[PDB]
Amino acid sequence: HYVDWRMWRDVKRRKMAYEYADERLRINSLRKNTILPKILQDVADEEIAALPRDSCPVRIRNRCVMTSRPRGVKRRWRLSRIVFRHLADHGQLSGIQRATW
Amino acid sequence: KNRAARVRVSKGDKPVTYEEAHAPHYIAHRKGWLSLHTGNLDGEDHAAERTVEDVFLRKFMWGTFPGCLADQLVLKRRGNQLEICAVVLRQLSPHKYYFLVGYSETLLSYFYKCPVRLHLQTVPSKVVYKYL
Amino acid sequence: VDVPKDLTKPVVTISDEPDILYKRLSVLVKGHDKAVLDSYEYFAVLAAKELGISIKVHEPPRKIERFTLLQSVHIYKKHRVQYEMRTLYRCLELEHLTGSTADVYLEYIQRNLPEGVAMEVTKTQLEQLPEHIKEPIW
Amino acid sequence: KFEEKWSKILELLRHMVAQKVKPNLQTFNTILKCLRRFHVFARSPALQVLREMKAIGIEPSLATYHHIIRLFDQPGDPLKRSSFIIYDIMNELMGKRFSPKDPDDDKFFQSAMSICSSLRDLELAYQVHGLLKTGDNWKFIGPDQHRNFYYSKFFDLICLMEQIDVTLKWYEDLIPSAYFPHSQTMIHLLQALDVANRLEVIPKIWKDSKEYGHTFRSDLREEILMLMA
Amino acid sequence: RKNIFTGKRLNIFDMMAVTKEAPETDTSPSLWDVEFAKQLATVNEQPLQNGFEELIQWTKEGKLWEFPINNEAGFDDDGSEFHE
Ligand SMILES: [Mg+2]
Ligand SMILES: [Mg+2]
Repeated sequence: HYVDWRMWRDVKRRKMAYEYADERLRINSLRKNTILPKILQDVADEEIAALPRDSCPVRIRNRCVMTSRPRGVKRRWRLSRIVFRHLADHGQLSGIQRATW
Repeated sequence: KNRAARVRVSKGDKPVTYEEAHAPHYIAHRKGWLSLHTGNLDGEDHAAERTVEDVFLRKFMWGTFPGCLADQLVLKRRGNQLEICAVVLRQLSPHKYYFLVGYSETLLSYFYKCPVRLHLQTVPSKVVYKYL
Repeated sequence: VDVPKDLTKPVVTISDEPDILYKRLSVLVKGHDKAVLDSYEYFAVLAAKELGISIKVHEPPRKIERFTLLQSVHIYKKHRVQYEMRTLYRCLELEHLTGSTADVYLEYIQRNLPEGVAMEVTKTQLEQLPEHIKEPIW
Repeated sequence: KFEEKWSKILELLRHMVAQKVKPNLQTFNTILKCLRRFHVFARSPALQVLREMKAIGIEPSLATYHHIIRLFDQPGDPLKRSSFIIYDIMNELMGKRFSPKDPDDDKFFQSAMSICSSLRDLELAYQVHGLLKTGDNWKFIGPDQHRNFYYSKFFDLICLMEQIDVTLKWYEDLIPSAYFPHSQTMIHLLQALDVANRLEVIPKIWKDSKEYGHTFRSDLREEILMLMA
Repeated sequence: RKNIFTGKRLNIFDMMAVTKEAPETDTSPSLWDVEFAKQLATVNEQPLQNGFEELIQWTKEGKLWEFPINNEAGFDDDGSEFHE
């Protein structure tokens, strides 16, 4: 019942990224330093590279939560410019108004 | 030409309410906001969550009181209280209004985990501000 | 004629523990509507005078956040719509009040906080030196 | 017969003392609630149960006096006994805040006000309503059916025994804030205006009658027209 | 001219030396005791009379926030100390 299949794929990416966040964090700490031996860091590189692709947080996309628009989104409200304006122009967004100066 | 939230001129037979008769550039000048909360103030959080809740409450009430709403809802938040002020018509019997009030307040309280109240003001007919 | 004869008053117990001393309470309210802050100021100030609290008021400079959005759903880049959010402030500064007086006043004005108005209350408490610091060990 | 039942009960109570079992409030409330059948035969025995509570240390609740009120409130002439029983019960309960102890505590005020109307004693009705207004005692008035019965008897007694200037103050304080009146209460109010020679208020009582759902009451419209004409 | 509280008594029972000096704190809540406690909550059951009583009721039930506002209300991180 999500807007489209692309939103459903991002929902699953956010879920899998949340489940592997602690593991990826711990493995990454082994790689992000010059203290541990290279032999141990090379093994950590292979370990984090073997985790599922959809656990990587860079693949998450901030889509409009009502229309799934992938661009033109305002992060504070998580709405696309078109949907945001529709609500703002009907006076349904508390404290938001047209700007003239 | 601009279109957003503008009821366009007609033959003089279209009744419009005060809210519908004002374009977006009159917000904060001649008309207030339909929802009041602290989410959009500087340094405040959770504006996104308050927005989704408002959009749902407006659709819920529209379909829960079908053909009864005579104007847009006014949503107010104080602390963790949620007040819903609606202007309805005088066509449904009072018994059905009391049923729907008790039903909607209870259902929304369990859905959003907060005390919800619904205040109804009845009017004999849709208040007309002008005929466009 | 139909008036209550005797009223049960809420029980206020005097404890044996000493009370907190607040040097200052800085109540900063934020809102979108200046008139609402004016009414709230009048209410909060009148409430403080009746309870015997010394209070001052001033208005920090407002903040206006503006941003721009495209006007058309498609192309027409050189045509935008600009929006803003206005945050107006009012600062109530209360001085020399105990912890019990601060709990009553804050509860009274926080419950009556109008919709669309947030509050940030900064409390400056007075404390004595810890006993370990009053002298060096050696 | 009563003597046979009263002999068995006194045997259980003596058994309860042989087994080292202490009676509670419900032990004496059940006795008083079960003696309601015998009425006159159980009037003096019932008062022995009350004095038995006070001595032992059990404090009578609102239900204890409700059962004594209903026991003495038998159809007949209440002036012989029911007079001094309610007068002594109110001197004991005067200025007391009550707590819920027995399931039948929410039936006293309905019973106490029912006798005040039978005795036609307005000073006693003010003491009953005064006790209902001290502290949180107003929550013992009972469900809606009991609340309407309490105010119907209370206001109908005001219209009868109270001055019309004070009657119209209670009329504004109680209706509709406290309860909605029965069509017979509007007729008792008109009969009070007639006795007071204040008929300029009749048009107001008709306006209020319609606002209380008595627009199509035959007995009411005939009463109003007869007084005016 | 005789008060009702003066006269004969049953004399079957005896004055409690003192009320139960030590209670049964760990008494089990049998179905008979849990149901009799609900019959005592019904004798004081009345509809809310004004807006203050609705706020008082919601506060006792836990629906309404307690004032003055404490942003940490209901959240103690397992009673941990700062040195942990
Ligand atoms: Mg990206
Ligand atoms: Mg243009």
